[PDB]
Amino acid sequence: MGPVWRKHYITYRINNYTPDMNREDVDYAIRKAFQVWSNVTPLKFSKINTGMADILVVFARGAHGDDHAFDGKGGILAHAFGPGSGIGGDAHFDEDEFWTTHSGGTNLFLTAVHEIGHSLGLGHSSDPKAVMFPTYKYVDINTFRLSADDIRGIQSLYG
Ligand SMILES: COc1ccc(S(=O)(=O)N(CC(=O)NO)CC(C)C)cc1
Ligand SMILES: [Ca+2]
Ligand SMILES: [Ca+2]
Ligand SMILES: [Ca+2]
Ligand SMILES: [Zn+2]
Ligand SMILES: [Zn+2]
Repeated sequence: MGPVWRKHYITYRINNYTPDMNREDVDYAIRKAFQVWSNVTPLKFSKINTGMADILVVFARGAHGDDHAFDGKGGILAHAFGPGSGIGGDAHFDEDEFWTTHSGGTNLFLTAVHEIGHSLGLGHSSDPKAVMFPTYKYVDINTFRLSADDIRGIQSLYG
């Protein structure tokens, strides 16, 4: 298995906020995305507002300091680093996308669930029902669930 957090208590911080959405709606999407994974593992997530966090959530465009520049509107939507110090764990969202609460543009919650999966150590899935399948597809958020493959994947890393 690839890198995992060697602890079950994991912190996150939102570095900055997309102007595409209201701040409250970003906070909500991210909280809900962590909750998806917390609900199927022994992992506990704590949001910090200031200071050192394990998982930094970042909205940025183009070349943004890591060796993985974004590519403008479309194409790559987001990427994340597996567990580790510093940039390890961090989840970055391409600001050249239009982030949304809904089925228009790119749904932040669904994208964040996938990215946090990477921040926890998951790779891509070959199951098209898995959130870790590497194509963005809107699905009804109120009825969203991890697939059996996503749960196998994350439980193989933690618990
Ligand atoms: C549901 O969340 C997704 C997040 C990013 C992408 S993506 O298209 O940017 N992409 C990059 C990636 O996997 N980042 O995590 C896949 C791809 C082009 C292989 C697709 C789906
Ligand atoms: Ca980090
Ligand atoms: Ca892009
Ligand atoms: Ca944007
Ligand atoms: Zn990046
Ligand atoms: Zn991915």
